[PDB]
Amino acid sequence: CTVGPDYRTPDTAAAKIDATASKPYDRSRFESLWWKQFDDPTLNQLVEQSLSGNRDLRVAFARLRAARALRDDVANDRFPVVTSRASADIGKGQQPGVTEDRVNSERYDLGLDSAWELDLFGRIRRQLESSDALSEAAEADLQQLQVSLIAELVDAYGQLRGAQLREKIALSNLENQKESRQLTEQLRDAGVGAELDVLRADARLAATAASVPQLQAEAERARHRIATLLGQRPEELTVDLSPRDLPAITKALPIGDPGELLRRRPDIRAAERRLAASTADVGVATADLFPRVSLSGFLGFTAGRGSQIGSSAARAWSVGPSISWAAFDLGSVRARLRGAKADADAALASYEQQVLLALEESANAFSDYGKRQERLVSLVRQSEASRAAAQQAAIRYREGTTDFLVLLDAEREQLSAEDAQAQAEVELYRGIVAIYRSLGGGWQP
Amino acid sequence: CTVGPDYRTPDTAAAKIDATASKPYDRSRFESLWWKQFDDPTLNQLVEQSLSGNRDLRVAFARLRAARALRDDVANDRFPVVTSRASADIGKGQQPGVTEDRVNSERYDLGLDSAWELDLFGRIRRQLESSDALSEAAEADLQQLQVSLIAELVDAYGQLRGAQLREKIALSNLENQKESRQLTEQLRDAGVGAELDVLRADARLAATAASVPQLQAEAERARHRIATLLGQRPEELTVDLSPRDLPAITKALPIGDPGELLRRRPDIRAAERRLAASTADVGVATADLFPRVSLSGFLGFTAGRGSQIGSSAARAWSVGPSISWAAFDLGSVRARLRGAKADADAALASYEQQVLLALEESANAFSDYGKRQERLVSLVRQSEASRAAAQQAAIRYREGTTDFLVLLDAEREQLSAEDAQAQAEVELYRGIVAIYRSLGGGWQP
Amino acid sequence: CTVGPDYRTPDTAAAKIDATASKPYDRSRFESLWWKQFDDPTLNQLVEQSLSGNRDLRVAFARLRAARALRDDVANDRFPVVTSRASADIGKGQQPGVTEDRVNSERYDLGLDSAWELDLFGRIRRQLESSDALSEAAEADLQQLQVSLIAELVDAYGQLRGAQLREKIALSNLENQKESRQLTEQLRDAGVGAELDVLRADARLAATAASVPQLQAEAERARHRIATLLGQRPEELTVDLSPRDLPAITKALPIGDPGELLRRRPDIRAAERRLAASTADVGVATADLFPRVSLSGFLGFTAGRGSQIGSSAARAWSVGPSISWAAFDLGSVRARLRGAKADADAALASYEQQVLLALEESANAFSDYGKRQERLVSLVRQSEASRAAAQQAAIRYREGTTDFLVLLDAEREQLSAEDAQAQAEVELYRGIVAIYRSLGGGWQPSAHHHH
Ligand SMILES: CCCCCCCCO[C@@H]1O[C@H](CO)[C@@H](O)[C@H](O)[C@H]1O
Ligand SMILES: CCCCCCCCO[C@@H]1O[C@H](CO)[C@@H](O)[C@H](O)[C@H]1O
Ligand SMILES: CCCCCCCCO[C@@H]1O[C@H](CO)[C@@H](O)[C@H](O)[C@H]1O
Ligand SMILES: [Cl-]
Ligand code: NA
Repeated sequence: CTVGPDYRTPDTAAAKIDATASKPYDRSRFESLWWKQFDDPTLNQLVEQSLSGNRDLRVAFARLRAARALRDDVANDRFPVVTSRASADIGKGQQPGVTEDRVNSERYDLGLDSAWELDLFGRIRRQLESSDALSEAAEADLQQLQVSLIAELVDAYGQLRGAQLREKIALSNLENQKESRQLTEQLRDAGVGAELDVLRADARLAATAASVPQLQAEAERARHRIATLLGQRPEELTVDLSPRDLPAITKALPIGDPGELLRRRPDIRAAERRLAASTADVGVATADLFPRVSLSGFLGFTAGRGSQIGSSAARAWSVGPSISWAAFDLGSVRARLRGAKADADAALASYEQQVLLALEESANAFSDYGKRQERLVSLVRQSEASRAAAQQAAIRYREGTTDFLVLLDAEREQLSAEDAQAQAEVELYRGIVAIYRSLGGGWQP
Repeated sequence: CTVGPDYRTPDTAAAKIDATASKPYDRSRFESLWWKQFDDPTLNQLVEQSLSGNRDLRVAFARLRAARALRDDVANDRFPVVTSRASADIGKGQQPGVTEDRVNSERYDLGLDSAWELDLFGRIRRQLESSDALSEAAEADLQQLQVSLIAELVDAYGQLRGAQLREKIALSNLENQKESRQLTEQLRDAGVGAELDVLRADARLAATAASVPQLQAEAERARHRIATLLGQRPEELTVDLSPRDLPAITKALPIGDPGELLRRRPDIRAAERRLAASTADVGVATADLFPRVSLSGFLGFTAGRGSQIGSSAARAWSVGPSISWAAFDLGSVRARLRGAKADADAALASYEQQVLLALEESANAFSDYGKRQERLVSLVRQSEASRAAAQQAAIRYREGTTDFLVLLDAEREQLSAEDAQAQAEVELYRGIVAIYRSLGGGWQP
Repeated sequence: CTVGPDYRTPDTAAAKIDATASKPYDRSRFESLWWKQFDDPTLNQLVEQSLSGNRDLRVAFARLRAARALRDDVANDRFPVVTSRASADIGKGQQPGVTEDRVNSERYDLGLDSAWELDLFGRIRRQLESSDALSEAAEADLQQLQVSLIAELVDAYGQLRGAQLREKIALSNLENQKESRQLTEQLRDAGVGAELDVLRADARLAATAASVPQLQAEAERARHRIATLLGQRPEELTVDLSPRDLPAITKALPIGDPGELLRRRPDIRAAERRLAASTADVGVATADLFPRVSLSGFLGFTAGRGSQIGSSAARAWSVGPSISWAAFDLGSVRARLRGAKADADAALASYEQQVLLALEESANAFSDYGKRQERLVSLVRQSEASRAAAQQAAIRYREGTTDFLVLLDAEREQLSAEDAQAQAEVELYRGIVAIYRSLGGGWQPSAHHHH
């Protein structure tokens, strides 16, 4: 008898994402070490350091150890608990029933105490089933944290490279705008120009120069996130983060069969294990509806005179079988069973919410990424056309055939176009991170 | 007797919102089913389905069931607790007081055990007062969750419509700009234009084209959000969410008396019930300064020989009145009572914080909504003037009385004004959501 | 004897912020009342009201009271627990090993019951040590809340002044825009202008006018945050928030020595205290490897007849010494010890995480502050050049020597540059707030002899 419900994993349908039978994706294989596809040795080294150094990941390993330990304690309860004891009871007073004289009472005991719950309705088995499930939930929390940390770290490296790239674009445009300002001064100083042109050229220059330390500020915050993610102090970063291009993936993304994502994601597995544990805890409570059968025991020495402890004349053994049942207090037991039942329903609903959220995340990740590819195509044209316009406009302002606002406006748009394209490239990179995060890549899978 | 403080609900003054005596608002009625004023049957359907499907709401129902179960367990402690038992003590050794010969010894017992706490100072009455209040707190948490879920979902629908409206504005402006690009080519080719016009028109068209998939991406995210809020997978959502106009409310908003808002909001009642519970708990702890009167009992059979259990010559009864009092351990009792007073002071301050947060949310929503109405008036005027500007610039550019930049800039401003007016209409719809969430609209009794 | 590990504070190296040996910072002093340097008596009153009224600070202080009361209860376990009792056992049945007759049975007891765990391996001393350290983690949680709340309140005052500043600038740019609209109309009606000029000037006015109620909305939301942070209802604010300038500190920033920052941060002390409690808890579990020794007792009266209770004839006493040891259940004691040790690893690891997060907030605050100063320099220039361009473009438009677009564009850049400058001024103010928050400003570390 192991009473209560026997847990079965819910019959959860595979994820279905149609968007993935398309050019951008390769369903034939899944890459577990998904970040290496960027081909960036600096990134690969950040990730390896993270996995040895991160303090959140280290808390999660410790919690996994703690959970195993809880389990190990509970598993002993299937066996008699045999402890040691030496005690005495000594006093003087009446002894009602026997005498109204005040007489000396002495008693000495030395030996083994035994306590055993016979697990006839599986109360104890259910407890262990529960702790086993909680131990596996802790393993899966640890794996999720790994998935989460790697995505966060790869993502922050993206933001660093982005700030760097945008800084480079700001300073490149700042030189075009300085050339323009210098031309407005030259034409003004040769008597064929205007202060108005110079003032507008100064203002635009100053706007562009203002963007530079803001972008450097962002890059620094990203260096500092990266250091914390690595388990390192900000000034102690080992890995060199001097600018390099934003990484890129050429090939179609190896995403495997999107219908395996719910099986691969550890957060799903962790919530499924919590549901398993909770379901076993209904069994624990269900056992209290039935009688409890216990078996106490003593083996050693009992004596009225302390001097005899240890001798054959004081040998003693005792056995204490006991059956308890709640009887008229079954109402209380039923209340606790309803408690355990409500908690298992909370756990199932919570499991289902995790599934739903996981499907929401992957549906977003794939929807975003398709759309971000399309957007980038339009941004690349915008940048090419902008540049060509700003070049033509600079020529014509020099030659006297267009007003300064034509060159100013064309310069503003070139900056705006180039910067927007960079941001869109960063988004694509981060969209890749989001896809692999939502698929549960990076724990070993 | 019932020791400790008698709980009284704090005398919290009514919310006062002076800005509600304006024209935007109707204080003569409150609509509970506040979203139905949008007259959007698709919205109505979404809300009804989320009330049966949402999984966070299912979790809260189950938490309520858990709390009622704790309360039911406590309620039985008012009465003698009567369990059943069959035990035996079997052994061989000395029997101190009686003999030093190692003898066989047997005791059998079978019957009913009684444990009764007389509760003369109302310790148990107070325990039940606390558990009852907490069941009510769990019921209020459930209702605050409905309020928050319905606001979240109405708001997401708004965002979905917003992105659909903005995609529509972007595509409409994309056509105007495509007509402009074709005009620059045509005039260039006919010999009265310039490559510099065409390049610039190419860049702006691409910029507008680029916005379209970003808007579409956002529409897809809001759709996936709605699906999870309904308790559905993204691909199972059957509700037809193809574009419709952003809903609007043309009559003054029925907001009722804003002095009722603190009584309506379930968050406030949940924090009030937690306060009532912690106050009962002070009662529990205060009761331990006084003696505890109890009464134990046995009714059944007691025998020296297993043979006799069940027979008349083994009938036994037993009664154990007991009075205990902490005496020199009152330091420990006083320490717990201080603990309980501190907890009740936390719960009081936390209730006041919730009140002040509710008034803040409420003050923001009204202040926001008034300003978003005024702001929209100016944006409507901006959009009108801009369309007329763009219209005229296009006539003037075709005719040869203005330069391409004038037309380019007027089209930029048209898009920018139109898009901004759209975002402001979306803000207004969300302003209405914020108002009703802040008044505690939309929960079931 | 006290068993298990003896806690030593980690040897945590000092923070090193190279960037702070610079002209913007004065490392010779630290002001713990860091907001007073803005020399803004309105702000100073907000802060004092907040400290009297804020409800979250009351919650945290009440949690600290409860933690100390818990610690006081655990402290009593080092001594005999002596309770009092009056009782009886009355019945009818057999009495095994005595008679098989159903006899009447009566018994009365009255006196003191005593229970004592003799704390020979320090189980109870370690419990008290854990519970004291958790007390301390609660004083420090409260102190970290106060640092956070002060920073949040000062930051919100800044946003409020920001929003008032930007509304002033929008309104001022609106007046220039209206003068320009008037001119497009005159030039039109005098046969030397264009309807297209009037139309674009109207679109621009409406755009600028649109921004005003949004800035007012922002300012209202800041007033309302301020009120909740003071423990006040939104319409009952006691401090007048009518527009004033965003405060400034011209003096170089008194930041002390950056290698003192980890000692000044209460969030660090809290996490360190939880690590100390958790290490004590290893001790608690270690003590269960060893025997437990107890002494029970009774002193009072025992009798078979009720009337005799209280008299000499019925005096009574007993003593009940005891020693147990887990023996064959040692594997359980060991599982719990492995568990306690795992929890201590977890705590050391959170303590270190908190240190790293504290160094990241500090690095970011100093980094941002420096960059924000540089940026403001360029934005001040933008504003100066834009204002002058717009003045000139107006002269030129009036002359018949530009399309209106030259003026319209110069007026947008003037508003856009001034507004950006005001935003950057707000961001510098908020950067100051982020520096002080990261350094653990806003509480008194020297109080209570530190510990
Ligand atoms: C009237 C005299 C009776 C004589 C009885 C002798 C009791 C011996 O006494 C016992 O001796 C043992 C070693 O032999 C010890 O281990 C015991 O602890 C001790 O109490
Ligand atoms: C077991 C014998 C019964 C002893 C009962 C003594 C009754 C105690 O009496 C109570 O003691 C408290 C002292 O802290 C006070 O707060 C109460 O006001 C007082 O009435
Ligand atoms: C660990 C021993 C606990 C001592 C109780 C101290 C009670 C008050 O604690 C004080 O609260 C203030 C805010 O209310 C903080 O500014 C102080 O730094 C803090 O010590
Ligand atoms: Cl982190
Ligand atoms: Na009960």
